[PDB]
Amino acid sequence: QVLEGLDAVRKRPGMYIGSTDGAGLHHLVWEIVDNAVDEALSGFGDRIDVTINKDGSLTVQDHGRGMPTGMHAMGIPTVEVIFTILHAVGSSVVNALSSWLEVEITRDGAVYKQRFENGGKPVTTLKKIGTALKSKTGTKVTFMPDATIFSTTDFKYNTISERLNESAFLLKNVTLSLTDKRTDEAIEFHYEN
Ligand SMILES: O=C(O)CCc1cccc(-c2cnc3[nH]ccc3c2)c1
Repeated sequence: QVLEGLDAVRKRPGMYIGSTDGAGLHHLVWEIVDNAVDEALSGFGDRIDVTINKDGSLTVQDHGRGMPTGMHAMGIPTVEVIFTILHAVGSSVVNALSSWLEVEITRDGAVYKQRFENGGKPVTTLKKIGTALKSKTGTKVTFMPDATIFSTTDFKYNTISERLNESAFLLKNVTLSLTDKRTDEAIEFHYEN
């Protein structure tokens, strides 16, 4: 396995997300949502909340275990390695094709955050920003797709709604929600079994 930096994704985005049109834009959403879904499939977290923010960014929040908060080699946070090294893998690809991205992790009574800008360059380390109840766990990822890469940066409520509905049906017993702050639209899906 040859590891690569995020420049490899930015120079050949179609290789990783298929295209740079609306289909490619939404593949970014699928990658972030699918990580939360995978956690829930393993029994960690029973709701996944997606928000299309007023500024055009998108947030996915889950209540899974929380991504690793520890260190890799050289005092580099494990989360930074996940978001900045291409193991060519979804997280790093989204970061590469975003003008900014924030990851917030809650676990063990602490809330941590790291911010990346301009195609995934870290502008902070993983820093403790606050506290929470010891029971509270989860990951929140917010990203702004890079307008210099995509021909459209407009997330489509109906497209995302449909995908989240399908994911809720396949998962069972997990609530998926979508809120659009541009229009105030909102919906929730949950299938009991
Ligand atoms: O605490 C441990 O030992 C396991 C940690 C642990 C191990 C593997 C995966 C996760 C994890 C969790 N939430 C996530 N949300 C999106 C991706 C993602 C990954 C957390």
